[PDB]
Amino acid sequence: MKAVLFDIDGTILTEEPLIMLFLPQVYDKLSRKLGISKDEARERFLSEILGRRDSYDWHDWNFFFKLFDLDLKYEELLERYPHKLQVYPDTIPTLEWLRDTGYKLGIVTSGPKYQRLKLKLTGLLDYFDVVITRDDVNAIKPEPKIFLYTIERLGVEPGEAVMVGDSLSQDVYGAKSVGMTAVWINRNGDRGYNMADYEIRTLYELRKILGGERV
Ligand SMILES: [Mg+2]
Repeated sequence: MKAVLFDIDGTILTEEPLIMLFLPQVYDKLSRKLGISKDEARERFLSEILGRRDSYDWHDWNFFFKLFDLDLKYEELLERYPHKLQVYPDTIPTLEWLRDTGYKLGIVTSGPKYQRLKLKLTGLLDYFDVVITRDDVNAIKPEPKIFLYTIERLGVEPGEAVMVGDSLSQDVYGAKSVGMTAVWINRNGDRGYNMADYEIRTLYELRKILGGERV
């Protein structure tokens, strides 16, 4: 192997604490705006998200803010509350080890350009040789172009790359479809459907999968 590619959300960090902080503010603003209760605003907001799953737009918080004409920008929430982005303890030792060993490191994410800001705010950005978001290729995983553009920029072949992520449909199916090795990270005891090449609970497990040999 010559390169390891990473998903962001649920893989190297989680934005769930930020979500828990801003969702009540969304429900408040939605309630004010539409003349409905906060509980009904919650229903409408979450319903719209559910209705958009498996689509391009599902991946962008700003899409949902804009859809309801709310006075919120996800970039501003990120800048204001960066401590609500939680980096998993297994992330930095693994990136350090991979970088030192000579592996090229990439990001492949279906989220929009603010995904790069998330990496900067969590001190993760500089580990990666290339970072590709939905907004860079106008596509989402598992579309082949988002994977292929990333490895093109890294200068490696698909068979020389490993993809690591927490989505069976985006990450595992997407990576395998273009000839990469696919690792599924399963932090919460979910069902794997017998798909990925490897299934791990933390990124520390990549050491025993890849071996210690320098690239
Ligand atoms: Mg993910």
